[PDB]
Amino acid sequence: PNLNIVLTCPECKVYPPKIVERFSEGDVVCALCGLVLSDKLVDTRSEWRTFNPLLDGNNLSTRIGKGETTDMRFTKELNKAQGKNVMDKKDNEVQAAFAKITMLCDAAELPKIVKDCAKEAYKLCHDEKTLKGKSMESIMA
Amino acid sequence: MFFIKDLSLNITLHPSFFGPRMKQYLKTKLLEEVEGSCTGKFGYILCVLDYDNIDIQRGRILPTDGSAEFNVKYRAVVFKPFKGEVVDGTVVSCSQHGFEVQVGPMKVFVTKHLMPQDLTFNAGSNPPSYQSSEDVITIKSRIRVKIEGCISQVSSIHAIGSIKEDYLGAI
Amino acid sequence: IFVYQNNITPSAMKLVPSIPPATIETFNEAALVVNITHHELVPKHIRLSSDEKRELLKRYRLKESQLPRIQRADPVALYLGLKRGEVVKIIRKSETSGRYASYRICM
Amino acid sequence: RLKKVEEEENAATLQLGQEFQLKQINHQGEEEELIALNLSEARLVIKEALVERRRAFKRSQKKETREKELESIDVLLEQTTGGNNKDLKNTMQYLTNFSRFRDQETVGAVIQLLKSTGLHPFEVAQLGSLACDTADEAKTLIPSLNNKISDDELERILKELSNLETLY
Amino acid sequence: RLVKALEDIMVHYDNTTRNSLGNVIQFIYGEDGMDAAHIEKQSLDTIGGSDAAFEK
Amino acid sequence: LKEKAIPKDQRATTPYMTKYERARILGTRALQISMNAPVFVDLEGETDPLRIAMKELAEKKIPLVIRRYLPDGSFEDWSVEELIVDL
Amino acid sequence: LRMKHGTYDKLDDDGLIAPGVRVSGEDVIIGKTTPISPDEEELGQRTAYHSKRDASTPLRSTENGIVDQVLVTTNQDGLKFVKVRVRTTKIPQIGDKFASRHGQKGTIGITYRREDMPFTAEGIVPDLIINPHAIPSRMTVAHLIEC
Amino acid sequence: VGQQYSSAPLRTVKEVQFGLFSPEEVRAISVAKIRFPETMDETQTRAKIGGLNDPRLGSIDRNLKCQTCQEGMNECPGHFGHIDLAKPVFHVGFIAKIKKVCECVCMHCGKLLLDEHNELMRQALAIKDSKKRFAAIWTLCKTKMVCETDVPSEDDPTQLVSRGGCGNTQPTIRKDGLKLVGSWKKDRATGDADEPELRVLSTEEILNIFKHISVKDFTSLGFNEVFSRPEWMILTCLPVPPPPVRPSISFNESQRGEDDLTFKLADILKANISLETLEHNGAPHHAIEEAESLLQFHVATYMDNDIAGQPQALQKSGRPVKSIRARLKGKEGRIRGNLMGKRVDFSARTVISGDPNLELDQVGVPKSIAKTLTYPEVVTPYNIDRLTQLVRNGPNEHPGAKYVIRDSGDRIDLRYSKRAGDIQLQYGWKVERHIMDNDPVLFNRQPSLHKMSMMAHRVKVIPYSTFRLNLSVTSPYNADFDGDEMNLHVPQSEETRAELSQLCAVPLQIVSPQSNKPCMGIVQDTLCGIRKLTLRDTFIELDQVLNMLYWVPDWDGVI
Amino acid sequence: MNAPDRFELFLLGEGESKLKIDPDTKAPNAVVITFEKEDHTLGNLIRAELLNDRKVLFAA
Amino acid sequence: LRFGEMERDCMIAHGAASFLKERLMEASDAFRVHICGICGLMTVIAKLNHNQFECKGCDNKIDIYQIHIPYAAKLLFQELMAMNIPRLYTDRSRD
Amino acid sequence: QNAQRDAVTLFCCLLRSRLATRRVLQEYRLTKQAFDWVLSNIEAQFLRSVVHPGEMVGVLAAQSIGEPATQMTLKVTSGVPRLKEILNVAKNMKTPSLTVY
Amino acid sequence: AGRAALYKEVYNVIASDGSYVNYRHMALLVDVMTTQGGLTSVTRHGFNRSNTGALMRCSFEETVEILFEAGASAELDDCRGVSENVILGQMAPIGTGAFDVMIDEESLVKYM
Ligand SMILES: [Mg+2]
Ligand SMILES: [Zn+2]
Ligand SMILES: [Zn+2]
Ligand SMILES: [Zn+2]
Ligand SMILES: [Zn+2]
Repeated sequence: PNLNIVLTCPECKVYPPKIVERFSEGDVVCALCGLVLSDKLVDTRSEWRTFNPLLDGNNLSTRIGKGETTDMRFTKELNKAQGKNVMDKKDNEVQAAFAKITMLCDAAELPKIVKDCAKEAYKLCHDEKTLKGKSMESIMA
Repeated sequence: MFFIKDLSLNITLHPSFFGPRMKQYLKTKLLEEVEGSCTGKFGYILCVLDYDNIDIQRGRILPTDGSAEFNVKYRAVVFKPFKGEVVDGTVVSCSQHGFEVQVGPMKVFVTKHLMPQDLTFNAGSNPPSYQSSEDVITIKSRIRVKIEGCISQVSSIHAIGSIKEDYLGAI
Repeated sequence: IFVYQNNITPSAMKLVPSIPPATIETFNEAALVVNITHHELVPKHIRLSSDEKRELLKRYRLKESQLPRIQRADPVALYLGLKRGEVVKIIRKSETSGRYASYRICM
Repeated sequence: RLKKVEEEENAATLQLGQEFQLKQINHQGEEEELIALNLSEARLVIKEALVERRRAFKRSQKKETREKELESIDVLLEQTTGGNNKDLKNTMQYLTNFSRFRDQETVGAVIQLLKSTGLHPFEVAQLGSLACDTADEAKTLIPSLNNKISDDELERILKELSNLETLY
Repeated sequence: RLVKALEDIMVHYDNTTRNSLGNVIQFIYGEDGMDAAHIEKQSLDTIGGSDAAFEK
Repeated sequence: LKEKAIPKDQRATTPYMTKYERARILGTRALQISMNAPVFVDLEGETDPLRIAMKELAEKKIPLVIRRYLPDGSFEDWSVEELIVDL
Repeated sequence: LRMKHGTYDKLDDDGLIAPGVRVSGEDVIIGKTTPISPDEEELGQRTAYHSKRDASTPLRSTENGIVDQVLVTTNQDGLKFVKVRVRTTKIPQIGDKFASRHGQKGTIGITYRREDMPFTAEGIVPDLIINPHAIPSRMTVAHLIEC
Repeated sequence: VGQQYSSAPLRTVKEVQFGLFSPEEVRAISVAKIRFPETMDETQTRAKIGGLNDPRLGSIDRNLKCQTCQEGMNECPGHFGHIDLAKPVFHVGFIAKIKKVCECVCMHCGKLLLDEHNELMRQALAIKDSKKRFAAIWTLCKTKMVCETDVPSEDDPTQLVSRGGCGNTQPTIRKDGLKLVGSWKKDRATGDADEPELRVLSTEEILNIFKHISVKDFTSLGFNEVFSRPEWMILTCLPVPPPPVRPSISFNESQRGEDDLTFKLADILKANISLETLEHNGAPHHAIEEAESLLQFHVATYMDNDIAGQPQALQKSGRPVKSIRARLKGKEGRIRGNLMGKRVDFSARTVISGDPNLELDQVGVPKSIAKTLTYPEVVTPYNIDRLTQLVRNGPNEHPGAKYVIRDSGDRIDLRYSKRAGDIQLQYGWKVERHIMDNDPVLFNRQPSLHKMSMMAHRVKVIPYSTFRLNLSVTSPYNADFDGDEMNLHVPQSEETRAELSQLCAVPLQIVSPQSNKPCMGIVQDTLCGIRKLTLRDTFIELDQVLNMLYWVPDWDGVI
Repeated sequence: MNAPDRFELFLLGEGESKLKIDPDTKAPNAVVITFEKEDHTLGNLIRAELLNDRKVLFAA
Repeated sequence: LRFGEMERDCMIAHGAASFLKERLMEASDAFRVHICGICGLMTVIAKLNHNQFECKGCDNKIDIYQIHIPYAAKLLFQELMAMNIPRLYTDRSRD
Repeated sequence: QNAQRDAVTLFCCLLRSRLATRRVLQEYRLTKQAFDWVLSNIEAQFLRSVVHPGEMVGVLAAQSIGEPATQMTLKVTSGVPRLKEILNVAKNMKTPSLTVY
Repeated sequence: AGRAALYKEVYNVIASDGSYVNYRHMALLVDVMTTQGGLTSVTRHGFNRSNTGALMRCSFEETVEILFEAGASAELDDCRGVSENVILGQMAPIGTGAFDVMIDEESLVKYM
């Protein structure tokens, strides 16, 4: 099946077609022919200009604290009731080791690059019988 | 089977055809998009009745386009492919797992399971003949088929049938 | 027509809506010490027969609910004593044409 | 509105469909009974409509022998309309192949009889579109008819229809 | 708020001032059916003066 | 039900064609004249569809009729010839 | 892949532009390329067209200056980190907005040369003329006193 | 493009009808059976796992799929899927209504407390708009926390005639948190029975007892059985919306940064599977309560995050997750910012300056703006040559075209178009061309407050980019030239051009409808000059008067 | 873009004349003339001296 | 640019309804869909290469219409259904 | 018929006041011809002066009340807050005065 | 007398300065505010909680609550409102929309 679409001018057909993008018009044109192909393009840079999941894995990270439009006692209730699913995933250990290496790397005043590389190194193996414990110090170091 | 009823149609007309003589022009348009047509609600639409004193009399200009909309009321003849009774159709084409009977307009097919198992079908026939006593598939091939059900879809009509009954397949 | 000096105990007014079609109406003298209609902000009110009301509906092509309303507990409504489903023509002294007509429904 | 399933089969024990039921109302407000048709009656009325519209075009530019008739109405059809009506060619071939009477007068006499009998319209239209002379065999063909009609009355109508119609 | 509250009021061909549901707001529009523009502050010439001056 | 319409007599709506349908019929006639529909009065070299429609109204030949909706749903009709164009 | 039509000729072998050249509206100034891996970066889901997924930075679409004083130095942690600067001349035009020291903001309507600017006996042709009606309702006496 | 013509009958919307979904309705119309909380990158590349993100629903881009209905992207409207919950849960949009109706009906019998025998509620049933009847019923049935089998004696002379089903007693429900507790005082011990059953009412039993209500009870309570049922008013099977509602923003540096609603749905499905595994295996009956409370909490949060301030329920990072109420609230949440008003096309925006050489219906437009904007024309016999010439010009000098539109949905861009002199420009086509002169166009000043400030103008193209308008029209726009800015709006068809010119044009709006005197006039400079010129003590000689007379444009030629 | 510069301020008509001779239709023997690439510095002079001549009746 | 509420309002005050509609479609969304003639929902699967318009759940292949709508309104209906709520009936049924 | 008669009372009264016969003969000195002319002009203008059916009176009124509330100012309450109270009642007093004659 | 006093009051307020608006606008505001038998402030609830179209009523900032009420009561919206016709994108029956434009074969015949 593969569901895939390749653009092709239905009146030139001479190649995988030499077309261009008119980004200020949101249109694609067969540059050899001049007929528009498809219209109303979707943005590709303002979405980035508007503002790590791969290191944290498939499971989605959540920094949950306290807000402003609620009482302090209800924020304390939120902090007490938000800790009901810290044992189902192995991601609890993943961000536990991540917090530990965050402490260690930023204690060693290392760059963010080094921090992310250590995150990757732990994430790559992260669970094996070749790991076999080793007090977490061996594998983190 | 064929039916007669008063029926309504809504038709657009391009503004280029706003000439002084358009009533018979609309009658012509009614002719070639009523005659020879198929739907699901009324099936195959055969031909028109009541050619005179037809009911159009008024039309509205569409807002965004100069097309003028018209409503047409007319008597006509259609076909209603039923289910569950006998028709003596003719077969033109055949498949390996059953013949395709053309009872008038549509092409009803009978599956190789919908033919009786005691029918002595021989695959070495041109067309493959599912004959036991007399119902040999020919150019004529008058075969008494019962429509198990003419399944209705978008305007492309299809039906299913079988001959697992006495004098079904037999005339 | 019944006029009370002061308060009515509910036991002495629970059976006011008894004996249809006879209707009983209650009034305080304090509510009746001054005629309401003689106030100059209150326009003229008149009553509609059922026939001419039906004529009105057939002319202006309304259906019975698009008229502006008037409460049952309104003072002028209680003054006239009308009940549900009646229409009051209102003549008030307009300023762009002088005299102007309008209708209400007692719903 | 409630998605209104309403499963219904079409048969001759007054088991008729909603979409084409009996009592409709026509657009002027008068009641519209269902028009079911015979095969020979349809064979007549297609010719009636064809000659009527042909004479209508004769006035427009001014201001029963089946082997000739099928090809003649065919060339009349591609005089104005298109050649796409191959299935419509199949239909009047079916009509002239299996319609119980070739002539108009036998059909007219049968309908003149049925207007006095007052039978069920779809029932007798199915009977007329069928071309058989054997009432008990017809009852074995359609058990709906077998349950509905007595064989004696079925044959007492079938023979006085069968002597009139052109046998094949 | 005000323009939201008074949107759908329409003068109709029956010279009534109706809402969307056809509820009647004015019976004849504006108590006169007269437009928004073609109006001047011209003066009535019968109110004023004396009785004697008026009859003069 | 009861035909939801009116006879041409006792039409109780003003005979003065007003501005909104002025604009509407000018726009529509402009669009047909734009799409190569048959014009109904002679031309004098003018090519603007809107001005063509303006003159065509000026000597009153518009092949349109208008339908006014009373608030109930019943409707009158009028022929654009039988209106009067003063504003 | 899907790189723009910025006509990348103004760049050089080290992917930068040189100072002192001119740039029009759509000229790119910085060249960037995706180092991923894992994307089957030149062996899959793209032809060659090697590994671009180009992240180049074009100039703002309107202005057209001259590239001046480009520097590169590593960031806080050590990367390749680039700053360029472009310089433009902005002559006054019709719509530009000037103001006094008294809240008389306004813009240029049109311009004239001397030969139809009004002129005094010594030939001091004025720079600019503002309407008198901005005086009384604004009540800006000190402007006059300053003049 | 031709938008892929379909033979479905094009009609308009005339009526719209609300309601709720029955769970069988949503299960029937759903396509997918979303079960995997992970969405994307199964191995871990593309063609995502059969959980979220199109096994069989709305595709992402450039893939035809849309559950194999092939409308690329920009015609597939999305296709719904659904999930199944372990337990029924509430609806924050109906919490208070559930409380009111559970007050209203007797549980265990499932019938109304008051039944056509108190004359007061008889006439309360009689009166109806649609819901004041319901509120009257509710406030009449606050009391009598016991259900009865035979109350009515004074309906008859004294005969006590039985109608009721159960003699049970009702609690007094206390709304609290996201759940409902009862308190059956019930007063039927050997003593006073001072034992209120502080029992949290199960969603399951509320669902069952709501299933045990009559149709005529629905009509009394103001429910439409074919569209609105109280047992439909409890969530059991939950629809999901396709990715066109909640698109992965595709973060446009290297990543996706995939969005908020899908995060919340992943949470929902995670809590769902946690609850059902905890149930299916050993259930010690002290994780069940908080697990279902968390499930109901999270679906409540996804529905709304603007609730009574006991939770806040934020994600990463400290910005709280926006729910649908936050997406639809006032000030640009989907109604005041995308339906009632919106961005448009064919518009321009500059600053303005006066000009005493444009009459009122004219406006001066820079050549740049008139080169950017356009307006289609249909090719007639009348304009064939002019449009041919104007195409032949090309899109760079001003009186030229930009696009040609053929009879089918074609747009050949004139910019690339190396056969530009070779198009013969047949009839019935559309040529999309620059603003020529005296085209009608609309004109704006924010903030518009009254009937003016949308008035129309003819266009005279001028050089030296800025707008340009006559001084007299200044005060209706309420706009001095201190740096203000206007807006342009080019109409796109003949109807709209015509009605714009015949209504919104300036010269037929001199008299202000709001205050029955003209809103125009002449202003500062010409006013001062006209008083200066009209004085008895001044005079003009021959050469000056000749030049002035020639300055008057319609001057008949007599001195 | 197409905003004109100062080249067209005084360079005589490119593919064009220097002046047009168009007859008025509102008075006997009247002509309007359209000079271009010129302005007051010629127009005022021509008008004044032509008015100084006696046989003319109107010049502006 | 922006076409806000007040601009809409004063266009209403002019009464140029066709211009207002033109500005709300062509300058913006202008999306097409198909709606079920019985459900009144937008679930219609439209294989346009084959003119097939099955509406599962309704289970009909006949009563189908295409309409024209703002895309944002389409969206608003999508999440209104996601809130478990909007039948879109193509003609009158009250009179 | 009754509504039409009662809708033009002021206008016809003014018309009668202007075109009283003593007044027209003494002051204005018309002719028969100019008298017919002024009658036709009054009729034609008045018929041009009626409300065109089909336009948004409510929006017109709303804007015509809204905009001069913007340029309005701010013992007794007045101004913006009084307008807000009387447009938003809110049965609160702040000046519950009542004049007695 | 209530609406007369109210008109007197509003005229007093808006004519303390910046007079004058025409009478008919003010009268229309008074009448639409009093045409229910009782006074009805234009609030988030006052005129908003009438038996009026759900779409215009949710164009006024009580949006999800009033849509939930509409879904629960399952009521029908007539789409004779401008806001409904806008958000459904059809031309409202307004000004130029207030009628229809009908072809005439008869006059077309008569004008060859
Ligand atoms: Mg409503
Ligand atoms: Zn090409
Ligand atoms: Zn799809
Ligand atoms: Zn009970
Ligand atoms: Zn459906």
